[PDB]
Amino acid sequence: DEAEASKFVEEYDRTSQVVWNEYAEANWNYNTNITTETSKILLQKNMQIANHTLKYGTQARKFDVNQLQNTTIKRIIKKVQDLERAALPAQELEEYNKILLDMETTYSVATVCHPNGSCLQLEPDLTNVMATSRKYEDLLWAWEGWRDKAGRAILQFYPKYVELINQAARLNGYVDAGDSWRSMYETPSLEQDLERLFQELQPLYLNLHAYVRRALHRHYGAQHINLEGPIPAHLLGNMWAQTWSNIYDLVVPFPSAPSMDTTEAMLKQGWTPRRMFKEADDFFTSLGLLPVPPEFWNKSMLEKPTDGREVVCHASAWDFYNGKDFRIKQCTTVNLEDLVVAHHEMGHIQYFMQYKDLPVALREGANPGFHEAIGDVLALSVSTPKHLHSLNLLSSDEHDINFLMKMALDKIAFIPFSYLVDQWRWRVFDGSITKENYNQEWWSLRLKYQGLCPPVPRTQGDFDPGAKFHIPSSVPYIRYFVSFIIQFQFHEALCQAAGHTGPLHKCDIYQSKEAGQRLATAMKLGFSRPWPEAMQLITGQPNMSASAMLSYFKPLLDWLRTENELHGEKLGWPQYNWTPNS
Amino acid sequence: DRVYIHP
Ligand SMILES: *[C@@H]1O[C@H](CO)[C@@H](O[C@@H]2O[C@H](CO)[C@@H](O[C@@H]3O[C@H](CO)[C@@H](O)[C@H](O)[C@@H]3O)[C@H](O)[C@H]2NC(C)=O)[C@H](O)[C@H]1NC(C)=O
Ligand SMILES: *[C@@H]1O[C@H](CO)[C@@H](O)[C@H](O)[C@H]1NC(C)=O
Ligand SMILES: [Cl-]
Ligand SMILES: [Cl-]
Ligand SMILES: [Zn+2]
Repeated sequence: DEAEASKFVEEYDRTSQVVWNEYAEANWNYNTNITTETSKILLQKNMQIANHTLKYGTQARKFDVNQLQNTTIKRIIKKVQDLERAALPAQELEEYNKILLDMETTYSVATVCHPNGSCLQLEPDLTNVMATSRKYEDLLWAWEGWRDKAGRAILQFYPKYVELINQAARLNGYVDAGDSWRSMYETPSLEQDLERLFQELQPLYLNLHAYVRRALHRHYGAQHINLEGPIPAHLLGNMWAQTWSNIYDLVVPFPSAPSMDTTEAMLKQGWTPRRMFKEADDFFTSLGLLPVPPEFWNKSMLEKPTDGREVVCHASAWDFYNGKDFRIKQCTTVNLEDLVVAHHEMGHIQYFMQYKDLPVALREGANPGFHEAIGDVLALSVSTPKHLHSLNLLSSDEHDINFLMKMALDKIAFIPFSYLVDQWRWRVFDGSITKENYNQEWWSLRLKYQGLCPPVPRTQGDFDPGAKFHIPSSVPYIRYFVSFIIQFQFHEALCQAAGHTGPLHKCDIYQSKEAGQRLATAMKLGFSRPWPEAMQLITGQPNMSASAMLSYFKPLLDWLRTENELHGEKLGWPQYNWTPNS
Repeated sequence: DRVYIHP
């Protein structure tokens, strides 16, 4: 009956709270200090948490979820029926846990070295090279080097990882791991929805792509850029060419409308990692939202350690399942990019604090895309020239188009990349792409979606997906695609909630209590209701929609079409088989 | 648990 159901849920929540808190401590200890000792402890704590998952998960499966009255209790028990990795037999589980840790450690300690010289780490060294160098061969060195050292080293683990994660998925009632991952959205038409959203943003991407390709042609020379072909993947200012904002100087629509160098400003004016997170905190509280607790500042790792110890540098936010302990771990560099990243991570923390009073089983975003979007929404307002000037980091129509271009280089360029990652992965999980086709199929999608080509031919042993954090880390990626669509939807709604009129891209929601209240009511729901409810509460409607993003960039689309047509650009890459002759 | 970035 209903009495036995709510009793079970209560017991589950009490015990999960304690054991997940213990696991988090062990996880944090490894992530902020990679050693044999901390690795061993984490693997042991994995086994502990799995015994808890198996125990309650087995009990959960005795309940007929669809015979239960209460929909909150229904959602919890259904979720507990999914054991995840704990469904695996003991020895397979320990193998799986070891594989995950080996992949993570391998990625986190990988270096690219000059012969008899310095060894560069991904953050900050190779990131800086990719962002600042305008020398074809130096960029190639970093790009190829990272894939030679990180990508190739991951390959030996990946097939077995795939086999084990699929096995876990099947034992939990899914057909493969991709099926399992997509189900987090509880949206049967997810694939169709995502495809249509991608389609709607093609005109804008193809126009941005063609404009950038022309600018690259001017800088790197006619012998190295085919104006009707894909762009070499090492030229976009980012290791994965996932965001292109670092090549702004090469593409600026109006050089006669120059903007302040934001990095120098931050460095000259004495910005620090701590002050960067404080400014994000200040934006959140200005909306009437919650401040981070005192403990956050005591326990967080907001910069790379100097005692030579190995860490997982990739920015992350941590819920210790206590309602009190929340942390950010980020190897922060003093620049505008990482200020944006800081807001993103603080969005996660805000979400943690908003739903901390829910049962632990419901302490998640409405869907994974929602969790990613929160910080980005506020960052959109932070990014406005108006607001950046108020922070003394920047000093009309030309500047407007300049700004839109700058925003498109991050936001628009990321749409096809964030779509591609899990398109590749779902097909690996479903067996459509085998281990013999891993890399070739990755570059087929890189071409199809992004219009990029590798600068150098790929060889046997290459596993370029391995060189992207989320692949060895086993973190789903489609959430970021969803995030980039919906954050503009959130922006549009919060802007009219704040009374702002005029072009969407000029909106700054700073200090708006009405905008804060709308985000708050949705965030408080956690995972307790289907996501269209949270979507409805923020936006006044229940769908994912590209309309807001299109509206934001409307003036840029018009300007790009004009510019591309007058320069005679072919939109797309008709000569799709072109690769560098170099 | 732990939530990242593009990311
Ligand atoms: C199904 O079960 C859930 C969980 O046991 C019930 O949800 C609970 O509903 C009460 C109101 O009836 C919520 O109280 C609310 O929060 C605060 C503190 O309790 C209170 O001051 C407010 O006035 C407000 O009413 C409670 O938070 C909520 N619990 C959870 C976990 O969401 C629900 O009522 C049951 N549904 C049915 C149809 O019986
Ligand atoms: C790092 O790991 C060592 C064990 O090698 C441990 O004793 C120490 O507490 C950890 N933390 C730091 C900051 O070194
Ligand atoms: Cl790549
Ligand atoms: Cl996801
Ligand atoms: Zn994130």
